[PDB]
Amino acid sequence: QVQLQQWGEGLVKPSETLSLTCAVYGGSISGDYYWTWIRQPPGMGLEWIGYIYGDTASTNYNPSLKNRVTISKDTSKNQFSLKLDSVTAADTAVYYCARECGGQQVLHDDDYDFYDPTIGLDSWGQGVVVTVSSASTKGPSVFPLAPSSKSTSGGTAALGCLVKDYFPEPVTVSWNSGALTSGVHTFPAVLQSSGLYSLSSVVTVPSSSLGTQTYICNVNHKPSNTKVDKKVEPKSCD
Amino acid sequence: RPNNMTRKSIRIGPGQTFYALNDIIGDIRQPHCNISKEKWNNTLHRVWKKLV
Amino acid sequence: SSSHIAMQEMKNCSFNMTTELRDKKKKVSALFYKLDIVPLNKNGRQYR
Amino acid sequence: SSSHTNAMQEMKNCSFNMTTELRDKKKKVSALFYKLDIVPLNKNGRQYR
Amino acid sequence: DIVMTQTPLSLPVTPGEPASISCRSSQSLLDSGDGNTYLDWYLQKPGQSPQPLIYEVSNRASGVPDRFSGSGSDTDFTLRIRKVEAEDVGVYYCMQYTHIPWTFGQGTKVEIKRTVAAPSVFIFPPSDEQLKSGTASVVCLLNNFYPREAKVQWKVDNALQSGNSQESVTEQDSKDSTYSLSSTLTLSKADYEKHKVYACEVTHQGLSSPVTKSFNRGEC
Ligand SMILES: *[C@@H]1O[C@H](CO)[C@@H](O[C@@H]2O[C@H](CO)[C@@H](O[C@@H]3O[C@H](CO[C@H]4O[C@H](CO)[C@@H](O)[C@H](O)[C@@H]4O)[C@@H](O)[C@H](O[C@H]4O[C@H](CO)[C@@H](O)[C@H](O)[C@@H]4O[C@H]4O[C@H](CO)[C@@H](O)[C@H](O)[C@@H]4O)[C@@H]3O)[C@H](O)[C@H]2NC(C)=O)[C@H](O)[C@H]1NC(C)=O
Ligand SMILES: *[C@@H]1O[C@H](CO)[C@@H](O[C@@H]2O[C@H](CO)[C@@H](O[C@@H]3O[C@H](CO[C@H]4O[C@H](CO)[C@@H](O)[C@H](O)[C@@H]4O)[C@@H](O)[C@H](O[C@H]4O[C@H](CO)[C@@H](O)[C@H](O)[C@@H]4O)[C@@H]3O)[C@H](O)[C@H]2NC(C)=O)[C@H](O)[C@H]1NC(C)=O
Ligand SMILES: *[C@@H]1O[C@H](CO)[C@@H](O[C@@H]2O[C@H](CO)[C@@H](O[C@@H]3O[C@H](CO)[C@@H](O)[C@H](O)[C@@H]3O)[C@H](O)[C@H]2NC(C)=O)[C@H](O)[C@H]1NC(C)=O
Ligand SMILES: *[C@@H]1O[C@H](CO)[C@@H](O[C@@H]2O[C@H](CO)[C@@H](O[C@@H]3O[C@H](CO)[C@@H](O)[C@H](O)[C@@H]3O)[C@H](O)[C@H]2NC(C)=O)[C@H](O)[C@H]1NC(C)=O
Ligand SMILES: *[C@@H]1O[C@H](CO)[C@@H](O[C@@H]2O[C@H](CO)[C@@H](O)[C@H](O)[C@H]2NC(C)=O)[C@H](O)[C@H]1NC(C)=O
Ligand SMILES: *[C@@H]1O[C@H](CO)[C@@H](O)[C@H](O)[C@H]1NC(C)=O
Ligand SMILES: *[C@@H]1O[C@H](CO)[C@@H](O)[C@H](O)[C@H]1NC(C)=O
Repeated sequence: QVQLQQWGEGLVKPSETLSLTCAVYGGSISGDYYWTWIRQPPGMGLEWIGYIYGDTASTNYNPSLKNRVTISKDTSKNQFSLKLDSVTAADTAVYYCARECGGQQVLHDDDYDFYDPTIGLDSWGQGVVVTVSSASTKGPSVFPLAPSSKSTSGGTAALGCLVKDYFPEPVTVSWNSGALTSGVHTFPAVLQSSGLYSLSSVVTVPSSSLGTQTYICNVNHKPSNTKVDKKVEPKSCD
Repeated sequence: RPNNMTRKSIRIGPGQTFYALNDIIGDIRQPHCNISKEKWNNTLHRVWKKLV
Repeated sequence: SSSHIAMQEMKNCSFNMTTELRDKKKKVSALFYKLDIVPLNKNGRQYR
Repeated sequence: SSSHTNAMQEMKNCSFNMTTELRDKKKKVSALFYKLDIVPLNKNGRQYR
Repeated sequence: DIVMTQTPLSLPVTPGEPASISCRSSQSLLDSGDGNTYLDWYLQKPGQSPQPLIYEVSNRASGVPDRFSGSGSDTDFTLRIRKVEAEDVGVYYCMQYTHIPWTFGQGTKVEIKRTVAAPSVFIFPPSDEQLKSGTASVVCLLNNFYPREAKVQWKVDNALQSGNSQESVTEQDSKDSTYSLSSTLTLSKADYEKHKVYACEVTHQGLSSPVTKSFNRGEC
């Protein structure tokens, strides 16, 4: 197989051009291989974008995007790239670069001339997250999901932290600097109509330890370089 | 033969197909034949009497 | 693959064969009973 | 051909390896085939059968 | 474009039992040019790139265990797992590449089947720090429930809400095979202060009757 290491700009403004590159290690980009680009919209199935043949310059594209997609290869650098113009919000997805072994590998000094390995997309890239949004990078807001008598069931109290209005993904949330892991659930983020993200990181602990053990959530947002430590305590009935 | 088998078509050449075996559906159970014990014992006893 | 006679009775096999065009060989595979294949050498990897 | 430069898409010039009288030797021969008698193998439009 | 139908869209299977996934194509996948049936199966494990499982209907990939095995002639294709294991959880896609464009299936989400468990519901009223920000969000949390299906209805003074609650579901837990759901309801300041009682009502198979958890604003 072949290691495919891909990079690119994962954050593009609407109506701009998305440029991704996939590098080939452990193999040659010139051959009977179909270098393919495939994207997965968030929460949907896989979708095929197109490919470029290794030997010739024959390229095929998705008919839905045939008038915007352009796939090129650079045999000197052993890389092939994807360019997608006039991107919209529908072009947010995770983009994988793959390789499909063709069915007419050239055989040298053998009884036959060609060889069909019966292989499909055997090599896949790690994927690149692409978000088509005009919103600028923004710092997260950390709010305390304080435990209460309403959040107790059989001596087990639920608490957490609500992280809202941050962009772009991702945000790493831990508890007690990673000391607390049991019962921790970090729900997947959601996209509101404002183009931001929000998610909830909750944890279930025994009620008797609410007043003895200090609970703090560490929220990190690398794109905006924001670190917030929020302490969660039961609401004060003043 | 208890198990279902799946066929596979391989192109021998022009208009020639070779139907091979793909896999076995479900856990593998050996084929066997059942013969009534009493009836077979009686039949063998009778042929033994004739041979005697 | 058996749960566990009928365990060793069968063998995975991968080989090359001619396609419809007599200049290209395609790597195919099939399941063969061990009664239909005879080992070539003593290493127990190649059969016929 | 010269006239093609001047229904010439009805035929193609196909070159293929043909086994000679010796089974261990091949010769690159050529022929002209009507497009109705050949179909593409791939979608690259270079190799037919 | 060939339309590729995968059934079932969700396949809960307990380890040790066989599983079967079926995939149908609107046209024959037998390529006329070279006679190969171009159908592949791929497994996208949670949070990983898709990986090859089966090449061209039946030819197993490299490193794929013996339990996986595909079949099918030209329009009905089946992927069978002889003995499902806990490491086979993921999404299975059937892809055709006989005709341009290549079309994947909907995707079968194979998960682990366990006993039905009722959710544990908690309510978190918006805090005063969020109160100062001009917006408020109330989350109603369901913990360790199975099946993943669960209906969350927000009632505001016994008035149903619509188009204002967003639901988030975690993936199946690797330890107890239970899901966690959280529905949040976001409202402005006049909208928060205009109403007093707030509740989230949950409907689940493991609950005999809908369970409603409520809080009154200004009270603990
Ligand atoms: C009928 O029978 C004939 C005779 O057998 C047969 O012709 C053969 O065609 C093949 C395919 O073109 C020829 O293979 C060429 O071989 C070399 C490379 O192979 C050398 O090195 C390998 C080890 O790596 C040795 O095993 C081998 O023996 C050779 O020494 C090159 O000339 C060709 O490869 C280049 O071009 C290919 C297509 O562009 C690329 O896939 C490949 O990667 C190479 O790219 C190079 O050139 C590119 C530009 O052209 C450039 O972009 C790249 O960077 C790079 O520089 C090719 O593979 C084989 O030699 C032919 N045999 C003879 C005797 O000439 C027919 O195919 C057969 N069938 C028909 C229908 O006619
Ligand atoms: C069906 O048909 C296909 C196509 O012909 C066959 O696949 C070929 O199988 C052979 C035998 O396994 C492969 O040859 C092996 O390839 C590997 C790479 O070797 C290459 O590179 C080294 C330099 O690094 C060269 O020395 C060598 O000549 C090759 O160019 C290695 O696994 C092997 O080489 C190593 O081992 C041998 C001895 O074991 C030493 O002599 C070598 O020096 C080296 O240490 C070997 O050469 C061949 O590459 C395959 N072809 C293709 C296109 O992949 C299938 O085997 C055949 N049958 C089946 C059942 O599928
Ligand atoms: C030939 O005869 C043998 C018995 O000598 C038959 O095997 C037996 O078949 C019966 C009926 O299916 C099996 O009973 C069932 O087995 C399982 C649990 O083991 C379950 O389905 C049922 O609860 C029931 O008990 C029995 O186990 C099986 N084996 C033995 C040793 O008795 C065989 O089916 C016969 N074959 C034919 C072609 O008639
Ligand atoms: C052997 O290969 C030939 C050549 O590819 C195959 O002939 C092809 O058969 C298909 C059958 O679906 C034809 O498609 C049909 O074409 C027209 C519209 O173009 C229409 O009748 C149908 O809607 C369908 O799409 C295809 O055109 C035809 N190709 C040629 C060049 O004639 C043949 O079927 C193959 N034989 C076997 C046994 O596989
Ligand atoms: C098979 O059937 C024969 C029928 O003759 C049985 O033979 C018996 O043999 C014992 C001594 O070996 C006698 O005492 C019995 O009277 C015989 N039975 C009859 C009905 O004649 C025999 O047992 C049967 N079974 C086997 C396993 O041979
Ligand atoms: C034939 O070749 C000439 C010279 O390259 C070219 O100008 C002409 O268009 C060609 N005619 C065809 C392909 O019919
Ligand atoms: C047959 O299945 C075994 C078990 O998974 C696998 O390791 C082996 O490679 C297969 N045989 C061939 C010839 O591919």
